[PDB]
Amino acid sequence: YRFRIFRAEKTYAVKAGRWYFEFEAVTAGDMRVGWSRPGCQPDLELGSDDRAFAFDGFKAQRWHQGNEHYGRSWQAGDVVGCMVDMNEHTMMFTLNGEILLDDSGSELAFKDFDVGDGFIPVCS
Repeated sequence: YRFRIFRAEKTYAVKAGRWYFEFEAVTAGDMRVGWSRPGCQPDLELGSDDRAFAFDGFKAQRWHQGNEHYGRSWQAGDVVGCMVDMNEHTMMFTLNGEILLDDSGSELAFKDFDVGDGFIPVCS
């Protein structure tokens, strides 16, 4: 028979040189990391405006006004290095020492952005 945003002090903004910092994540959930301007919203999407340039590995996408598939995803217990060069306006991301690649075969993530008043590290 409801994401949380974290950043540094606005006075620590940079306008020249090469600046690099690390972001470790023991998990692989919703996490974005990048560089914002000292006017970015603490409640808006990290990067969805002209005030931040980020990267989200949960979908392997660089984050700007829109999303573009960039790099690869991470896993539990990984690190990512952010580098920003202001003399040439270039941002780069390295997942565990491996430089991320875009679809056009270029290691560069963002290019040709105005310095404005500075770039501060930011995570979400």
